[PDB]
Amino acid sequence: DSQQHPAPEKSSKVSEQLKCCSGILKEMFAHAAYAWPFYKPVDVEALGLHDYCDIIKHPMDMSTIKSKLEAREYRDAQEFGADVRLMFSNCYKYNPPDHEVVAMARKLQDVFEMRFAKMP
Amino acid sequence: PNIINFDTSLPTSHTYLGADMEEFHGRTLHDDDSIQVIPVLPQVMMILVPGQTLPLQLFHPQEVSMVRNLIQNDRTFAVLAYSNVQEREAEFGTTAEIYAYREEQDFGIEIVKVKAIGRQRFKVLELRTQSDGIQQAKVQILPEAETLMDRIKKQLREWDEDSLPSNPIDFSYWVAANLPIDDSLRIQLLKIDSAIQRLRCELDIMNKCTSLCCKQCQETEITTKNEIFSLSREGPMAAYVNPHGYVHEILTVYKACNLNLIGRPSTEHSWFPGYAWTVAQCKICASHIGWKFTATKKDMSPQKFWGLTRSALIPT
Ligand SMILES: Cc1nnc2n1-c1ccc(-c3cnn(CCCCCCCN4CCC(c5cccc6c5CN([C@H]5CCC(=O)NC5=O)C6=O)CC4)c3)cc1C(c1ccc(Cl)cc1)=NC21CC1
Ligand SMILES: [Zn+2]
Repeated sequence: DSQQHPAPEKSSKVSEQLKCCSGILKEMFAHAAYAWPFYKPVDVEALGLHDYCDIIKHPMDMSTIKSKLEAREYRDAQEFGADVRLMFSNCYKYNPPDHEVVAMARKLQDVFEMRFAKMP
Repeated sequence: PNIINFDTSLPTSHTYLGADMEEFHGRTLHDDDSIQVIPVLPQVMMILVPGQTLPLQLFHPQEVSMVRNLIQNDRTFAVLAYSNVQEREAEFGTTAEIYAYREEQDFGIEIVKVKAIGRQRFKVLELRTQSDGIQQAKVQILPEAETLMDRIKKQLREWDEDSLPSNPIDFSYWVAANLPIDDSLRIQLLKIDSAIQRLRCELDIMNKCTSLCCKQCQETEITTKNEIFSLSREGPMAAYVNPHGYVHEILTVYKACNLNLIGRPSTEHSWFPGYAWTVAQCKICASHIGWKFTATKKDMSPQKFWGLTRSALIPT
């Protein structure tokens, strides 16, 4: 029940290869069928589930990743790919393998792995 | 085969895009063999036939600027027919006229949603890239059988159950747009200036028809020409646009095979009001062929009708 930092104020700023990551995010954001989960921060009171945040200490969502990509918070691409991978990994812990959400995430993770192999 | 409680007019109105749009009823028809300069849409790659309706949605700043100039001047833009989609090479095409326009500022980003109907066929003569990178094309307008319509209408009735136009040129285009054929045959029919030759070739093309499978793995037969039915006034194949801006040409069939349904039914952005969509994908390649539509009221006789994207199919 707390939003992750979308933009900082004291960090340095660099602009290299993060433009390519914006094209990757554009392919997943808009694929778009299963993007509406993991779009915005997971909402525990509306879902009724009062155990999600206790199971997953770190909250990562596509929109948070987008806001950090615009304020140039990331100085290295690795931190982004780690954050995207963390979003998928968290889903696989709370949800069982037969759940549809686990099937949705797999398709996105396949697209993400394909596009992140054309790094410049 | 079943009765229809659905209103064929509601899908044509395109309520999903909006409802309070400005309407232009003026019509402009250039003279045959005249030469004209027409700007082209940068993202469209479909092959439009005269009388077909194109729903559009544009986000990019260079694109809204062209639409605003078009409304002030003659409201006409060109949609080309490319032999290779990746390439920008084209030879023929059809003009499109905006009859509906709406501007919207969503979160500070200017949004235009327009609806246009194709008017006249043309031949590309030259295409230069504008200073803003939005190519303008110099083209030349191209000039343009009761027993024949009978045989076509007879066979068409065998495929599915006065909806068809009565005029010759109007009937030829209807068949060409709604036939389950390859886009190579669409270009060939467009190149045919006369209506008589076009109707005779449509009869030959429809008699020999093949089933459709998925384009990615080409291993699962999806549907046949006998399962086709028309849920809209335009016909079985009509064009609809998704919220992000990509236009889909959807084929409405009554039954399909080899497709698994993922998720729960939802009504958000439903191209057919009154119905809910569930994503369907191939059991081999998992290519997300189309969406299956489930009704929300028990009074609608077509409770379930499939909706397939033409882009993911290839005739066998
Ligand atoms: C993350 C996480 N991790 N675990 C969980 N979640 C979750 C998080 C959030 C939510 C949630 C619930 N509600 N909302 C509330 C958030 C809801 C956001 C809005 C969702 C609907 N809009 C997006 C999809 C649509 C769209 C988009 C792109 C293209 C096209 C279309 C439609 N479309 C076509 C389709 C065909 C057609 O006819 N027309 C079209 O336009 C397209 O071309 C547009 C409408 C969000 C649930 C979950 C779930 C979950 C998810 C799904 C399901 Cl079945 C079951 C459970 N499970 C958990 C708790 C364990
Ligand atoms: Zn397949």
